[PDB]
Amino acid sequence: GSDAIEKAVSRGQCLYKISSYTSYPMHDFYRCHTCNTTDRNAICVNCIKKCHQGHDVEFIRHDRFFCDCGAGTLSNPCTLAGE
Ligand SMILES: [Zn+2]
Ligand SMILES: [Zn+2]
Ligand SMILES: [Zn+2]
Repeated sequence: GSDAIEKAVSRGQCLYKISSYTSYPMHDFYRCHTCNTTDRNAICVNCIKKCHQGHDVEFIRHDRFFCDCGAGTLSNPCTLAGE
């Protein structure tokens, strides 16, 4: 496919800013067990490194997802969405 997702990741931004909740772009996604209000959350790599620094996190797989951190559905607010 195109490099558009990889480029967005390289810019350091959250992938929700290009996926919203209506598309499922393909990239690496992670899970945060510390912020588990939603049970099987999927979090983009920039959010896991910044919004979940020091949290209990795991890489899950490279597959289609939209970022639950940027969507605003986790216990904590996304630090890549406007602070
Ligand atoms: Zn994100
Ligand atoms: Zn977390
Ligand atoms: Zn985030």
